[PDB]
Amino acid sequence: QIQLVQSGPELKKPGETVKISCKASGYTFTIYGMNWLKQAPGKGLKWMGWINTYTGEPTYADDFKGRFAFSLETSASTAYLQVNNLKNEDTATYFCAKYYDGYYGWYFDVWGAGTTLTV
Amino acid sequence: RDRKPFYTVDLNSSLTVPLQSCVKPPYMLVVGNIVIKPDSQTITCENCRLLTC
Amino acid sequence: IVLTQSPASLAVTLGQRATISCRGSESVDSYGNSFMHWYQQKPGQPPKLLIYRASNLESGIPARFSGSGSRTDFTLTINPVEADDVATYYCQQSYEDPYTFGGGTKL
Amino acid sequence: NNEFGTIIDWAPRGQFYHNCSGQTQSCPSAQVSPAVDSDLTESLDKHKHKKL
Ligand SMILES: *[C@@H]1O[C@H](CO)[C@@H](O[C@@H]2O[C@H](CO)[C@@H](O[C@@H]3O[C@H](CO[C@H]4O[C@H](CO)[C@@H](O)[C@H](O)[C@@H]4O)[C@@H](O)[C@H](O[C@H]4O[C@H](CO)[C@@H](O)[C@H](O)[C@@H]4O)[C@@H]3O)[C@H](O)[C@H]2NC(C)=O)[C@H](O)[C@H]1NC(C)=O
Ligand SMILES: *[C@@H]1O[C@H](CO)[C@@H](O[C@@H]2O[C@H](CO)[C@@H](O)[C@H](O)[C@H]2NC(C)=O)[C@H](O)[C@H]1NC(C)=O
Ligand SMILES: *[C@@H]1O[C@H](CO)[C@@H](O[C@@H]2O[C@H](CO)[C@@H](O)[C@H](O)[C@H]2NC(C)=O)[C@H](O)[C@H]1NC(C)=O
Repeated sequence: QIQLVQSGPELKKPGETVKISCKASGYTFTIYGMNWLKQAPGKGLKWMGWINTYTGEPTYADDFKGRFAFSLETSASTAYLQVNNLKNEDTATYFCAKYYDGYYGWYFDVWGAGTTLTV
Repeated sequence: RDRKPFYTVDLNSSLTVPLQSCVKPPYMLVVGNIVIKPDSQTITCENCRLLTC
Repeated sequence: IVLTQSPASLAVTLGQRATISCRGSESVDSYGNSFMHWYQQKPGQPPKLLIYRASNLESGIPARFSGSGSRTDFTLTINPVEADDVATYYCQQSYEDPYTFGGGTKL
Repeated sequence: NNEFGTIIDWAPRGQFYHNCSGQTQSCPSAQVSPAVDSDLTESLDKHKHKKL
């Protein structure tokens, strides 16, 4: 089955950087893009962007264009989300999800386990 | 298909229409192995046919 | 596209119908498909998609859940409410960047 | 576009395609011609079918 395993929780401070791993198992990594989702505790979900696993080209939302970097490792089928110069507004859970493909298929059936982050 | 939208375009044909296109004098058509040389600005042909339609 | 999901918190007893209403600032219908989706999220867990494209029951979801919705107006129905339905339900939009989720609805 | 001169044409040319803007990475970007040269010569009386 398709399963997206994320990294364990990590502790950080403002000014540092975090690397997050999301290894995909059960499908061809190059045919499906990887989506990154952020959820501040007690609030709704926000879409950050996706990375083209066929070309590597990263895309970001209008409210996440500032200090975010999407990278992936094709050989190990792992994608990396990088947050630089952490702030106090970055305390949120970060989700990696596989979209349901097809026409306007920006809805997600397989989600990552989760990764709690505090700064 | 596979719980996703699927779009099919079907086209069929059983009709063809024959046409005829003609020029009128003082115009004609030269049909054959026509060779154009851009350096010398020459048009040459051996055993072309003169046609109207 | 902004989404307004009502009610903010719904209190329904077991064995009774529960109805959640979601709206949108713009239509999400494209080429014969309405792109509105319903998710369920229990605390400490990632959301699970319940109804996709406003009318389709996801594989593995029990038959109690059922979806419906017209242009710009969509609803979620749970007739036989049980004790495991205590969670938050979000209506999601997949027609336009950034594909915004819903605020939430407690039940 | 060569040593014989440059010829251009501002009339439209039609083909089948997918918009692919705002879509996932599985949207094909190739354009398709529904009819080819053999559809005008081979098997004139025979019925022709095209499926996309
Ligand atoms: C504009 O000018 C063009 C000039 O090209 C005209 O095109 C001609 O159109 C006519 C019809 O109007 C065509 O005539 C058709 O030719 C065929 C004849 O069959 C040939 O092949 C069989 C073997 O398969 C031989 O036995 C036979 O002797 C011929 O060599 C057939 O397609 C047609 O006849 C068939 O259909 C009719 C009706 O369905 C039956 O009654 C017949 O028995 C037979 O089954 C027909 O005769 C002609 O070939 C065209 N010339 C070409 C392509 O060069 C355009 O008509 C003209 N347009 C206008 C509007 O004036
Ligand atoms: C493509 O096929 C359709 C049927 O799928 C054809 O339409 C029929 O044509 C026959 C024969 O002339 C008529 O008797 C019918 O009334 C037509 N309609 C239907 C619904 O059957 C159509 O002619 C074909 N197209 C071409 C260009 O030949
Ligand atoms: C693909 O669909 C999009 C969305 O409708 C089209 O983008 C529109 O383009 C027109 C003409 O330039 C603009 O006025 C609109 O603002 C665009 N809408 C958007 C970006 O949401 C696009 O033209 C389509 N591509 C095609 C038909 O090739």
